[PDB]
Amino acid sequence: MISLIAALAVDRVIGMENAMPWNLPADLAWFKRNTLNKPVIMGRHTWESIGRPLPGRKNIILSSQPGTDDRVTWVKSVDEAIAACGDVPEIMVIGGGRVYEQFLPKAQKLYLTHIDAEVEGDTHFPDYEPDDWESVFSEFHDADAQNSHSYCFEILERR
Ligand SMILES: NC(=O)c1ccc[n+]([C@@H]2O[C@H](COP(=O)([O-])OP(=O)(O)OC[C@H]3O[C@@H](n4cnc5c(N)ncnc54)[C@H](OP(=O)(O)O)[C@@H]3O)[C@@H](O)[C@H]2O)c1
Ligand SMILES: Nc1nc(=O)c2nc(CNc3ccc(C(=O)N[C@@H](CCC(=O)O)C(=O)O)cc3)cnc2[nH]1
Ligand SMILES: [Mn+2]
Ligand SMILES: [Mn+2]
Ligand SMILES: [Mn+2]
Ligand SMILES: [Mn+2]
Repeated sequence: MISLIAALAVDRVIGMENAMPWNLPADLAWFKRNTLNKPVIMGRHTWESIGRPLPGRKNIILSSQPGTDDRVTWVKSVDEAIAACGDVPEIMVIGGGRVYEQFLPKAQKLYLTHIDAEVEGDTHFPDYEPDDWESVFSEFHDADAQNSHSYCFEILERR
């Protein structure tokens, strides 16, 4: 099973200048809990944005060009990325925009954080047909001293 996990600001913005400008520790904790001990697939730009391997996960990087770091697994196509995960129950695709576009048709589950923040950005999460997805979990949180915006955790499953 393939799942996508992302955090979206207003208008589905996910990034600006290869960075995420907000800081929501609660959302990073949610990301870690839902990805630990699973393989994660990312594109090369997101790998450079993160800057280091994510511990406790098999890190698979999509790039057309040879890898430059043997701490992670480099693959050259979607089918190769899936094969490199092996026979696991759940594969997590962690972006960015181009990678999300390619895996969305193959995904059965979306883990979305909706952040109440207006961000000028240059990368967006793909348009997804709402009729195709059922919301199976949602949890709203007001802003607090650690998290400066309100946010909504949602899990959607393909109908
Ligand atoms: N808010 C969130 O949840 C979230 C999550 C992830 C990322 N982001 C943000 O998203 C932005 C990065 O997104 P992006 O769309 O620019 O880049 P991306 O999807 O991370 O990376 C695209 C790169 O991945 C490689 N790639 C993708 N598909 C491939 C394929 N089928 N075969 C081979 N290589 C492939 C190519 O690398 P080569 O040019 O090396 O071939 C391509 O240029 C940043 O702002 C980051 O902070 C946000
Ligand atoms: N829900 C969600 N929120 C995000 O911010 C997010 N970000 C990305 C891409 N960017 C990043 C950047 C840093 C780390 C990272 O360092 N994660 C640590 C958290 C510990 C910490 O730095 O506080 C990890 O171990 O997972 C992960 C993804 C992909 N999916 C996401 N999904
Ligand atoms: Mn092929
Ligand atoms: Mn198999
Ligand atoms: Mn949203
Ligand atoms: Mn806000």
